[PDB]
Amino acid sequence: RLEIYSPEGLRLDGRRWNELRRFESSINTHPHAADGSSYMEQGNNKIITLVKGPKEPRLKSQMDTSKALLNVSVNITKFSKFERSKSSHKNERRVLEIQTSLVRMFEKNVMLNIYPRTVIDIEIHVLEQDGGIMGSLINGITLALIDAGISMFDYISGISVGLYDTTPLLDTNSLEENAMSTVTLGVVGKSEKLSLLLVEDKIPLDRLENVLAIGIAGAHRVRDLMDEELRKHAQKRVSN
Amino acid sequence: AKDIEISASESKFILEALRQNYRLDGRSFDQFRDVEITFGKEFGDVSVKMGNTKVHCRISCQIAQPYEDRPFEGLFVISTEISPMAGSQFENGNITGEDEVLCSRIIEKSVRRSGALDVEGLCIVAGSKCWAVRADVHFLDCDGGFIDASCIAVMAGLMHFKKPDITVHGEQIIVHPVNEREPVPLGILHIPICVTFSFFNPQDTEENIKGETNSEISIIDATLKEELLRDGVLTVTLNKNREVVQVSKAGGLPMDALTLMKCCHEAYSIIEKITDQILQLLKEDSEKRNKYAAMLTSENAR
Amino acid sequence: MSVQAEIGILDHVDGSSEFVSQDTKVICSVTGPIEPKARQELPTQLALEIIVRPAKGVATTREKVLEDKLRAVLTPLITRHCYPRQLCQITCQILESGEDEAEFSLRELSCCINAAFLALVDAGIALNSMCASIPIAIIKDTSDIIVDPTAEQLKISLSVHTLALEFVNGGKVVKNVLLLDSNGDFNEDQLFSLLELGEQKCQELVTNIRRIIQDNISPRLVV
Amino acid sequence: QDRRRLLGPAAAKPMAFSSEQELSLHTGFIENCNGSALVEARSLGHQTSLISAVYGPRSIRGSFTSQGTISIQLKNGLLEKYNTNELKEVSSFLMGIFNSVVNLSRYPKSGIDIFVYLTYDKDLTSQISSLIPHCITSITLALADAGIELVDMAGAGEANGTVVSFIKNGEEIVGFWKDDGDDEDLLECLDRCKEQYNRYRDLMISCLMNQ
Amino acid sequence: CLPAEGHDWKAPTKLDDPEAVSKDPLLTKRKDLRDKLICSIDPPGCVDINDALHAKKLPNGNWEVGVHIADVTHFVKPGTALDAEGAARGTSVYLVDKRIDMLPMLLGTDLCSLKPYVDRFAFSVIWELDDSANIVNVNFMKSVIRSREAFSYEQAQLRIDDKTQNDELTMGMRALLKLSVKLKQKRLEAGALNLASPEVKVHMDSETSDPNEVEIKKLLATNSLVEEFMLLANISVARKIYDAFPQTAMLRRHAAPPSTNFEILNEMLNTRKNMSISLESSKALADSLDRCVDPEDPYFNTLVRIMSTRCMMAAQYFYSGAYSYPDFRHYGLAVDIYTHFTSPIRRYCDVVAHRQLAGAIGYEPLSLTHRDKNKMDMICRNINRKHRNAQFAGRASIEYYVGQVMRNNESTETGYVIKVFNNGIVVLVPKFGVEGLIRLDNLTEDPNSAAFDEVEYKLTFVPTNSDKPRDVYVFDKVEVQVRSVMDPITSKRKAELLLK
Repeated sequence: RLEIYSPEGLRLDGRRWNELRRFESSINTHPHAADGSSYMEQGNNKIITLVKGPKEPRLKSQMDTSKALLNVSVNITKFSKFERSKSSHKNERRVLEIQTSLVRMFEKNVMLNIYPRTVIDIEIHVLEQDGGIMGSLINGITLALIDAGISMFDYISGISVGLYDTTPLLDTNSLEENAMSTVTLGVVGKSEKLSLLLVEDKIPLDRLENVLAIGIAGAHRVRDLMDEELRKHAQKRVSN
Repeated sequence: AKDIEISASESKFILEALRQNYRLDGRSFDQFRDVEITFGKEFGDVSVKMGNTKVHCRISCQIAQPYEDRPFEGLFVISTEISPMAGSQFENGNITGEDEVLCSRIIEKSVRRSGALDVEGLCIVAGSKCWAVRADVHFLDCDGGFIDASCIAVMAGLMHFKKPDITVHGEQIIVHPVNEREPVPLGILHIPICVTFSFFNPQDTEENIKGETNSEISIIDATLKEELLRDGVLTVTLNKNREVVQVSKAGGLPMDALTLMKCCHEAYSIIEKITDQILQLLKEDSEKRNKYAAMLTSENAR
Repeated sequence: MSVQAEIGILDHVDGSSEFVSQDTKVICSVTGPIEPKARQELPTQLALEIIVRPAKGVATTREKVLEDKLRAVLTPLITRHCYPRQLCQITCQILESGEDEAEFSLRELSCCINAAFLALVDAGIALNSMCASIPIAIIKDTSDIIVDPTAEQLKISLSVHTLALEFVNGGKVVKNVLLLDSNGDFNEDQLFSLLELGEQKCQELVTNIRRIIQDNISPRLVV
Repeated sequence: QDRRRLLGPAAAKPMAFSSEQELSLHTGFIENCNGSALVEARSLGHQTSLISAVYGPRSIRGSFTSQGTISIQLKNGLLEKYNTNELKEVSSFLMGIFNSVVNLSRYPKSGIDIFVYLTYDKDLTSQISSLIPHCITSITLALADAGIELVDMAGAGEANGTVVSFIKNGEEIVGFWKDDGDDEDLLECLDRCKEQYNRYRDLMISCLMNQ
Repeated sequence: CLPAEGHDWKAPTKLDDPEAVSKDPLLTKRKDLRDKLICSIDPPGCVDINDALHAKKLPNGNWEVGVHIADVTHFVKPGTALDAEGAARGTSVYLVDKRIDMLPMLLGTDLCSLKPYVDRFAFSVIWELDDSANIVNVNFMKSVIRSREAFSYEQAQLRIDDKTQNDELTMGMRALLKLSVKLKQKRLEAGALNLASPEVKVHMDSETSDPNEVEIKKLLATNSLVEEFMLLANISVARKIYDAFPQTAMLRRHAAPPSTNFEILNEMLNTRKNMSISLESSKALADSLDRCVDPEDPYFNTLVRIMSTRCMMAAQYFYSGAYSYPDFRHYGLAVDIYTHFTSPIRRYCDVVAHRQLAGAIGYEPLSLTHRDKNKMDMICRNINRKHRNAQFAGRASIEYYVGQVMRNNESTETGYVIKVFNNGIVVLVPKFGVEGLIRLDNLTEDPNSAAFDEVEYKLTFVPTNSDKPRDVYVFDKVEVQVRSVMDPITSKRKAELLLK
């Protein structure tokens, strides 16, 4: 059922084999009760992030002399699908799995060293997903932390590649996700060193280089939008 | 839960042992401990021992309702619930449960998401009746090696496992005893075996991240002290067909694609070896189970 | 075979044991005396928090009923006043039941009790007395007692009985009965028959466990 | 099934299916509790029995709190079926009345555990509106028996699915509920419920007078 | 329930041996006979020994023949686990290079096999035939035999062609070939077509459970020799068990053709060549099939014979609990009472009949299984079904392998068109016995030059690698091959049965 690609370079969205999806973002969506915030659109993956804190926790066990405690809560509401989510997801392994992955990864990207006896809570609310969602969530975090003034080394940028045998298709939707093996990757800074590589499906080892190499280019392309967005915003609030 | 408090001197010492190119066990960085597979007196009981790390897996099946989204598949549920027989930092089912989730999730990503156990054929009646296969992985001793050992315990457990021969008429399933007729073994599509590379920094994060040098100490098959002390990890899982089944990388030391793929290539030799070891061990236990079954063959020549 | 026991097999835990009784196979660890949780701090007493986890599926309500049964027996076995304000977690993992878990608990329970004794011997925690426990059924076919029954014999039971007795002054004078859980129909003349037989069959089991611990301890401790 | 409780076969499903009142009070009839009350109400419509038990003042140390607090559990009857959320609403309602009636200042670091058992409700002929007089009668009695301070006895009527609770002899209102009553009932109901409150006031005082 | 001796077992010499009278205590009722020469008459490179036979002369001018059937009743008892297993399988299924055993391997092909130079238990049916071939008497007993040499059909054939071995086995075999041609004439006389011909034999159900071949070929006058002696031993048994109990007797039959299959078979022969066959009696069939000959195609008799046996109803095992004695008809074996006991190794029915026969003579008691209706009837149904599927499967197994060999030699061979459809023909290849559909579709250049007359049964298409139309008649020669052609629904080739 359906074409996923053709020799004529089209899809049923109509993207090209190294074309990105619609990247829209804007920052400060809660600038009255959240220390930094950002809204992230990639496709129809509609992600809002708030950062609340740095703040001291009022429980002593959450206080830590050596670095801040970091909490990343991934909340997925009941209207992210096309239908009403019948299930409880805020108490599921799939979501705790994403949590454990984002936290350990951003824990090293963010300097928590310069915020001792602190707790940071990153609060990530998904409004819709239409797949390519695992790389989209990383990107929303990255714009929230830079807005909140929380120091960092680099931008991690998430991007997905679906391999249609030898044909790597950069960025993904619901069809692409459900009809072949998808790779999800992140790079930190303009480095070739990968923070995150996540594979859920049979990807051949012999072709393992082809999907990552195009993805590390594809990642650089996402990162320059993030800078452009941010400096267009910072210039605004330094003119006034 | 209560955790092990090691010294600063321990932390220094184990790094220096890697830097000057030895190991505590007298191993090499690329050397995996010998896994011995002890098949039970029942189907799907496997005792899996790698040196001091002792893990068990027992497989059970039951008749179960498919789920709403895809009722044309059955169920694989992995309990990697852990109780204190390795420490006190694991207690009372879930109490933190970070490790529970990760081991459970990777084993699912290996066997159900990719395939390494047939799921289509688990439907006895589509949309009504299916097998549910439950892997309950219980560690009794641990000396690191956590994911690697658990995986081998899941696949040997499943391969030795067998399930009631069933006859359907309508929706009535006549369940047949395992002395009455011979129980049927599960379908296996692939052999995932994990190899967990534990990455240790000789520098600090800041010098690592915009450096490009590779001088990172790559070790597999960590000890208990090593598991705690690792700055980063790559868990990569392959099958004995040159395909990567699953990768979990998410926190710890970053790595170039070439170095990651290096890792994969090393693991690819090591998993044929474990797969081989597993094959010939299975055979020799099977020969003893087959000893009068060979006599009573109904597949014979004309 | 009948029974086999080993100690010391696990190395990371304060003490451990492997108890096998035919088909039934229980491996045990005692951990502690260790630092109490605040909810399991008791003033003059060592705390016991026992966990029984079945091989097939995941632990439920059943294992709490077993925990209570185990806890009853173990509270006068372990010298409570030996450690005040410390906890001991005894974690008993069943590697094969080889029977039906909801229906019969006769072999399962007897095995746990013995693996707990051994593990505690390896652990070094004070033990006033020797405890073992034996499984006793009655089958409907002859309408009579069969001692130390197999899996098949359990199926054809009308009733089933475990006894545990506390062994002093040469490990051969019955001090007390720490358990006698008699489930199914019985009338009194059977029950005193189950004590009588019970006595002698326990004392053999005590001999065998006694023997095992000496042989396994003796190359370790040398002079 | 579950790890905390036995729930039997899980693919199994339920069975499909095919002053006008007298309140007589009782207290101090069961023990392991600081005070208890029993309210049985009989009416043409329906007969009902409500048990209450109040546990504590309890100390809740390891923190200093400005003043005490009240915590309300409603427990689903054994012959009445309700949504968990409605029980929460009514718990929330009753808490806000009791907040106003119980004086809380004689007791630092306090939590009080109130249990409302809505055991039996039976029709011979919403629903949750009707039993609010009876809950308020029960719980007050219990706070009185235990020796918990109170501004006035709390008590209410139900006129036309509308519940109004008063203290001080009908003078002050401590809560109002209207759910599926008719528009503009206000005068009829307040007049009618005042009668009811004054009538059950004295009943509670006379229960407390046998002890 | 498989006996522990069974790889080293020999049977006793004495029935007063210690061990022997504790193993079987029913042994006093099992006659010692092992001192009379027996020999076995089996397939070349036999898959197992199912039988042994002898014939000896009495000086009083009788010839005595004994059918020595393998005894499975000392090793297996009814209601055992082995029995239950044996019942479940119901038949032994011969395939092309797989044999699928009904009993375990060592039980079936060693123990119960009547090996040469080894003493072995048998059930003896021993019966005297006068020279003109009429049964003088017949005995049923249990026994102990030995066979001394196991012959292949060929060796048995050559021992008939020697005249200078004048031992009992040679003289035996010559008299057996003499008696046999009379006995066969009786069956034909009463009213039957030939079934002993190899060609007929392969397209019909087996009498002994004989394997269906790789390539069908003439088989020997020794193959024909042992068919009749078994037939009459089966008939002797049939009558006995009916006496033993008349409402739960294990039986077998086949029945006359339906009207419509026969009517349509004749219609094709009628229009084609104005040749015709009869449905009066099985005698009138034999007379009419005899009279339908042409030297235009010389396989003509052979072919109508085959067609008649397909339209005739398949063998059904049954019981006398719901049928009466006039209903036990056979329409080619010309009997009104029948069973099959030939080989209780291969066939479950033969073991049912065996136990009933052992109980008939009081060796055992009659078992409850064989002396009430409904326990008998359920099993009869199952085992009946299992035999049809087996026989069909043995023919299917031949068919796809001859598809391999036809393709590997790349041969073209003489077949006959048996059915003619509006977009196909069915070709019978009777040098191997296989039948296959040739799809016209894959063998035409255009589907719209297919000219079919249904009243005459004759097709015409224009072939691929011809430019002219080719007629294909029903019942005429065609040169058929198995050859790769391109798939219409794939992008690769597959080997199909096709004509030039």
